[PDB]
Amino acid sequence: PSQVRQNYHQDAEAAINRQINLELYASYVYLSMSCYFDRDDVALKNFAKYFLHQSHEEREHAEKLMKLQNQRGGRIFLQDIKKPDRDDWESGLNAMECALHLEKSVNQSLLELHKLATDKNDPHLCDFIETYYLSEQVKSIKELGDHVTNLRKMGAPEAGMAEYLFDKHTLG
Amino acid sequence: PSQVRQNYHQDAEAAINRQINLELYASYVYLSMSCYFDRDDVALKNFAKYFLHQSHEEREHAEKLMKLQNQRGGRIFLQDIKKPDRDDWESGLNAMECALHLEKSVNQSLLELHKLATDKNDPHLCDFIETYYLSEQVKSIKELGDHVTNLRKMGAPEAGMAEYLFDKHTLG
Amino acid sequence: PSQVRQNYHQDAEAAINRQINLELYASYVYLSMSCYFDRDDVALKNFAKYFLHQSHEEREHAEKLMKLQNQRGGRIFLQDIKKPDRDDWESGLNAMECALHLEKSVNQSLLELHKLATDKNDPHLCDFIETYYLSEQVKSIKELGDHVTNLRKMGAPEAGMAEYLFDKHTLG
Amino acid sequence: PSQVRQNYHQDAEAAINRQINLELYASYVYLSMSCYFDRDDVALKNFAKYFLHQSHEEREHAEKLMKLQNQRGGRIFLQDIKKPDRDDWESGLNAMECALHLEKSVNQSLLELHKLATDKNDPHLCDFIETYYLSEQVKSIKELGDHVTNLRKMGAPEAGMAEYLFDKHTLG
Amino acid sequence: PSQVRQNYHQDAEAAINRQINLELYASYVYLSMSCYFDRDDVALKNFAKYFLHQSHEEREHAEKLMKLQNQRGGRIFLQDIKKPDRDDWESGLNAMECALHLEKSVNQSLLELHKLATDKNDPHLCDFIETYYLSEQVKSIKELGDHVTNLRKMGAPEAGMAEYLFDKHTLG
Amino acid sequence: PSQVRQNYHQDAEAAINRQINLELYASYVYLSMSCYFDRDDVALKNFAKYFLHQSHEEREHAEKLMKLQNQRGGRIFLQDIKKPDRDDWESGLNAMECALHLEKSVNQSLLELHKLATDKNDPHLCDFIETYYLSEQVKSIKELGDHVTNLRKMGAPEAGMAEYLFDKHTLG
Ligand SMILES: [Fe+3]
Ligand SMILES: [Fe+3]
Ligand SMILES: [Zn+2]
Ligand SMILES: [Zn+2]
Ligand SMILES: [Zn+2]
Ligand SMILES: [Zn+2]
Ligand SMILES: [Zn+2]
Ligand SMILES: [Zn+2]
Repeated sequence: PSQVRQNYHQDAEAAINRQINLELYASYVYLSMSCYFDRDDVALKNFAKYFLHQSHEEREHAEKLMKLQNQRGGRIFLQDIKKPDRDDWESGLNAMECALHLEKSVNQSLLELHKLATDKNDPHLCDFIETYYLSEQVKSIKELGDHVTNLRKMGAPEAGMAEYLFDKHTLG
Repeated sequence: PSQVRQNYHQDAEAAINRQINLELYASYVYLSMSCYFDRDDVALKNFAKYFLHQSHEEREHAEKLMKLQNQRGGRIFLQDIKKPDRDDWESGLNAMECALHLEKSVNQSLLELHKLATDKNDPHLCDFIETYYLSEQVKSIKELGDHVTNLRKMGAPEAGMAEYLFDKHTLG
Repeated sequence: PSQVRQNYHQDAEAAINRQINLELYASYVYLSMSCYFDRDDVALKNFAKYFLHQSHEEREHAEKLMKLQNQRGGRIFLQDIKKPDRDDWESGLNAMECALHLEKSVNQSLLELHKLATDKNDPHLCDFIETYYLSEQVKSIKELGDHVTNLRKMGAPEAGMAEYLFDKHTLG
Repeated sequence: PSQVRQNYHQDAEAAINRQINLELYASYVYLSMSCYFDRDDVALKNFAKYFLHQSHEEREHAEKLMKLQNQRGGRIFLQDIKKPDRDDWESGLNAMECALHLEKSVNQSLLELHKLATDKNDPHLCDFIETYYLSEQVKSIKELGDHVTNLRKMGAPEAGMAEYLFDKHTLG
Repeated sequence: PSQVRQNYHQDAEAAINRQINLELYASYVYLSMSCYFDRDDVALKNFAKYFLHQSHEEREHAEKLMKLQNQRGGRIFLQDIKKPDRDDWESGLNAMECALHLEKSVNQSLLELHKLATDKNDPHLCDFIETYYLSEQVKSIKELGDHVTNLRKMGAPEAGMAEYLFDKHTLG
Repeated sequence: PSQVRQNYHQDAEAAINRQINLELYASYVYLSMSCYFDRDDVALKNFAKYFLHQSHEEREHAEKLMKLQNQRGGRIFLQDIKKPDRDDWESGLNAMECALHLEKSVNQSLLELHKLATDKNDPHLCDFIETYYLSEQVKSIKELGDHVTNLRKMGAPEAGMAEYLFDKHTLG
């Protein structure tokens, strides 16, 4: 056992490693979205900027989970980062909806991780999750829902000016 | 065909996708090294800082390659980022030697990519590789070789103060 | 022979003169586009500003080729700058598509010139082209492709607000 | 008819297009002279700087005429820019004398253009010419005559230090 | 083999060592020229300043080639720096012409070195040469050709005021 | 005889030429040492920095001796700069000991030169040597002796951390 390990369950360590992988996967998916929006035939530069920022934030979340794992005496075990479900995100609205789905799944993972930490009476893990991940996930989900709502209202994807003006105004 | 595609061969596109994957893998391996050095039983904070910086630089290299793919009209196809070869890097000297090996493999990949771009008479791809990746890889390999040499001379791994003082002086 | 002439083939000199003429022609075409967009019945001031900037950049590129010709001991031979293929560019989308075509032709000429310089084993000419012209041409082609894509999606030319809003947001 | 056009005769529009071409040609001739003086076997850097400045001024004059054409509702019709009368300008004195001849021909063109605008009772065109082109051409012709006089007195072209010292002193 | 050595041929290493010696020799020749022009019986202070600057630049070029040799894992082997072909450079024009010849020989050496690096498919060596040495050599050769041309026209060496005024104006 | 020559014996001129050559040789040897310490398998960056500084100081000494030669009306005669005694300096301690030996030999040459200048009753040459070279040589020899003493005490070369820590602390 690590000399710093205290009130850290093996299940908590495994769940934290799984969350690390899921946050790295979310970063990779956001990177894919950014790449798609940097294409010449998509050409939505603020969409690409937004999703690159999301990718970097998800990488920061994974690194924070790594720091937590190390601070608690748990051992980080990295896995293959699976490729995103697709490379063609097909629209700004569709990419925003997929980002909403991704952040909802990340939130669900964080929620079951918090449930696990509460089962093991690991108050530091619970506080870490609810302080650094749950509030940020709620904010991200709300922002993505706002983006999806505004894009749907403007008429995206059918309204070709909707995605462009959302790119200029909301994402610029 | 992309409207911007011109003098960009399918083989070059595939090679750049493979290079993007390899740069992402190198970033992941550097992240693993940083995680290992952030452990309480390793506790080399400047080693972890160094390898986190390397991970971020490799991620930036992958992002630049994807920007290149989009600029040339090629389509980025992301793959699974494979798990690093191991999670326990066993020493500062061993981690630096593995980083040397990784950067030499990345350099070899970039070199065969440049060879391919020269075969296809793609001067822009060749210049991009040369100005952004080959010089950087040579600098990284030379720096890692210096690190390995200094750690070996100091007595690492067996000299327990060698890695600590390398951490404080070279990496501080 | 010029006292500075060294490893500079006559064919390289002729190709550089032809590139000078082509870049002067591109400057002239961009000037025509700017003039068209300054018309009262077109009245797209950021389109005119964009194409005037492009004409000035192409003139700078021609002057850089002139400086290269003189630096290598080659003699600059200027030719008639042919008038642009049209004076009425009939839309912002059409002008951007024609600018894309023009920059792709300029890139093709630069690629042929680089191929020639590689055949004559003129490394300085190759480095000059790939350092000052190939990357800039790739960037210009990618930017023009983005412009064309955004204008097409917005609904240009038929969507009369598409060109106006692109003028205001992308080009402003 | 253009919605802004009024008191703008077709002959005035044609004369303005001809002046556009003539000023573009003057810019091209100044470019040729600058190129000649940037040669290694001429090596007169302030002569080249002076004639590049003249080329840019003539380009600005052509663009101002373009702006005038558009402001008046006339349509700019661009023509082939004929190559300069020669590529070897044979001396600093000879290039200065040819620049004098060129600016005097440009002024003569502007004078017959002003005569035409006066015959057609186009006071705005007359004012435009006289405030932006006639005084500028008189100043340019006087400066070129001063340059020619000083170079002739110094002993150019035969006095090889005359052009060098004029380059350093008058043009530096 | 060096731990950093990768895609670095023995012939490339030998050619780099020869170029190091050639750049040190060029620095030594420029030092000789500076010494000659600092003499009381020639006493051209800006000529001496110019050639001392050239000597220091050639020394910096040799040091950069040394850094390249070490970065690539090649071993620097220094040779005797041969004395300059003569100690009396006989005039400002003669020294400028000899400097032109020296820089053209250095350029030819760099060109055959680039040919060698291209034969061995060493893209990093080719890029290093073309970005740090070929453009600088072309600029130096053009500048020296300009100097020789201006000195020849001014009347050097026979015109004793020519070298003095070139010293004051071009070199001051 | 130079118009400036006065109380400057031919033997003093020859001795100063020999001293210029010896200072250039010392600069070359220091450059070799710096190159050795910039190698990946040596990787002592402050040792390389120190010896590069020493080579630049020795080059300044040679340049100042040549300025002295020219001020006195003597003619500088440059010779081949002999290759350094070896390319592999095999340790920081060994390189510092060889630098001590080199500076002691340079000091002995300067002392012989001062003895010669005293024999010829050349007070300006004696003052020049003792003002710019003897004090500097004594300081350099004392500093090199301190470096050698500290390296021997620390346990260099066998103590592999001795050279590293001397690099970081004394030379950093
Ligand atoms: Fe709007
Ligand atoms: Fe003067
Ligand atoms: Zn997250
Ligand atoms: Zn990389
Ligand atoms: Zn261009
Ligand atoms: Zn004009
Ligand atoms: Zn050089
Ligand atoms: Zn010295």
